[PDB]
Amino acid sequence: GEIQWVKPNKETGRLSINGPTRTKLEPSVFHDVFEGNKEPAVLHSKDPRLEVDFEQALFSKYVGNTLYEPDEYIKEAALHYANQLKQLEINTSQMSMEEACYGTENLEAIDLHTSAGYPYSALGIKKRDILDPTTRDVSKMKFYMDKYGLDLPYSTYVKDELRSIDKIKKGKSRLIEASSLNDSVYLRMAFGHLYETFHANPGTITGSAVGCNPDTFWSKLPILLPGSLFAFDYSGYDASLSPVWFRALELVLREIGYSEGAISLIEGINHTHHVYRNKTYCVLGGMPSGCSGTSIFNSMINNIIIRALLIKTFKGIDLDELNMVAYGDDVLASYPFPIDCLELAKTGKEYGLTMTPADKSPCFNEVNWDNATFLKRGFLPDEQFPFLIHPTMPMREIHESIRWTKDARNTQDHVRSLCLLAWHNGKQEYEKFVSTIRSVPVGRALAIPNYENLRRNWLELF
Ligand SMILES: O=c1[nH]c(=O)n([C@@H]2O[C@H](COP(=O)(O)OP(=O)(O)OP(=O)(O)O)[C@@H](O)[C@H]2O)cc1Br
Ligand code: NI
Repeated sequence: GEIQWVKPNKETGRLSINGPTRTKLEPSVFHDVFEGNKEPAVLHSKDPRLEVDFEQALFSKYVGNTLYEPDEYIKEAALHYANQLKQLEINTSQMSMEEACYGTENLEAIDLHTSAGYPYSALGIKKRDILDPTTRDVSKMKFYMDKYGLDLPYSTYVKDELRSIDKIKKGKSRLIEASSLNDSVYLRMAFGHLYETFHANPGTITGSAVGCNPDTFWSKLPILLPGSLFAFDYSGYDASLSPVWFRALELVLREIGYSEGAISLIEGINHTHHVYRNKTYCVLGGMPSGCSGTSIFNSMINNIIIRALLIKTFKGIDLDELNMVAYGDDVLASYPFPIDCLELAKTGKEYGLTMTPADKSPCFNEVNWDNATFLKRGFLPDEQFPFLIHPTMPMREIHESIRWTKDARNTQDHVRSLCLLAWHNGKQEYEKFVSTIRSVPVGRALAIPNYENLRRNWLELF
């Protein structure tokens, strides 16, 4: 990804958002009860805690594009993953508007709680004005789609979220880059069935863990990834993807039987316009970050990357014996024998992708289930039933999260949510958590769920 040009809104004629540049995250009742050092992210250019220029720090994620066109390694990788998909028999025919907007059993309805994007968010029009789940009416959508058309700019804004104190100083906030409701609807009409099958089939056929339920899916992973595991963290994955990866995704999409009309929508993702407050700019390469109607494609592209890195680093490596799942940038993969992570990372460097192995370290050793991280979570076999695997969210993260709130009226719900995460760390850990909560009068007034009861309901999921 790389910005091509920037122009002021006055020049382009694009509507300005505002924004309401103030954090909604306030310290919660447990702020000083628990330990942590994460504050709300930097929202405006004038933030007192800034070390650098904010606006230019924001866009330093676009490291540039190295390759524009698939070489022989990328094509072979795209074909293998394409071939592997075929067994899923993905329905390539356009999904109706009604289903794309209001949901099926394997595809969730468009979230009515997010902004509708350009120009709706700028015009005060929100999704509730257009969509109604009770009526399931699409005529008002077709109307607004008629009015504004497709290929609209992505309304871009800073994500109001907790960040490390280092990222606040260095000004590395994260952007929500939201597509226009119009393009969401159209994209989901073209690829809605693909999303459906993917959602319904987390695992090694799809190569995806998108929409999985870590509570149950965790136990399936050791079986789905036998032999020697490998994994790593990407640095700025989304913005580091060059147009080559979108080209390779087009190849994959064509090979599984998509029309050219549907396939031409991928260029609208590769080459994007954005509006950030009162300046508009053009991005070539790079996956738009904000929304989730982009998660599946990221996971697919990652399935291409991993394959393309393997066959380029190791002559005559066997792609039929690779197993992987990806949720965006996050990848868990395995192979019959171990793989040099530092050699992959240098092959990835050729394609403009920053990779550092998930450890210290500076590499794998060899990274198996004990230290294995996926979707932040670790993997812990159940004490009594070792074949059942707990997803372990690190207490470190849970502590950071409890110390802040966006709405003070939501302390009960927010805590329960964290408890549903916490207990997987074990009975000893959970007691220590709940007692620190009950270390304060407000905590003792709360309905904190019982350990063995939580375990009970978990067992009943198997
Ligand atoms: O709303 C959102 N949700 C979301 O999951 N991302 C995801 O974060 C990634 C970029 O964010 P980092 O830079 O904070 O973490 P990294 O690990 O990639 O870099 P470093 O930890 O080495 O600094 C992107 O590749 C997206 O996949 C981005 C946005 Br925006
Ligand atoms: Ni452009």
